[PDB]
Amino acid sequence: KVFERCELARTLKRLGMDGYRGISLANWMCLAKWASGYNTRATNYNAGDRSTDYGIFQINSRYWCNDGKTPGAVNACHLSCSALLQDNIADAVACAKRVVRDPQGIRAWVAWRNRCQNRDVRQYVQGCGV
Repeated sequence: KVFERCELARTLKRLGMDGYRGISLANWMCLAKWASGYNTRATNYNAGDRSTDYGIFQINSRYWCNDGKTPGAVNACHLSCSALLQDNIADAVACAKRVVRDPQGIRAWVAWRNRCQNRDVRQYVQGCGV
């Protein structure tokens, strides 16, 4: 599923993402936009280390979810990577909250550092009623 911008913003708010570990909804929106284009089916294989990023938040198979084919997998979210390809993002959200409980927080995602950090991200939530 490819979410519409405001549809996703409201969904994330309902799921408790606004202000989670000090991270504003706009920051989460900026991440989803650049990581997957708000697409739950997005996958990207990293040939170099043989890991794959899954779903709307592009969560990596080495540290967070298990796909069974990634060497050195830890499966911190205790979830099958398959759960991150559903139209329902409840599982992706639960796992994204786990990622940010580590000290690095949202900096764990390069996409956020490259496209969102130190920029004005208010645009991502404007007019969504959140």
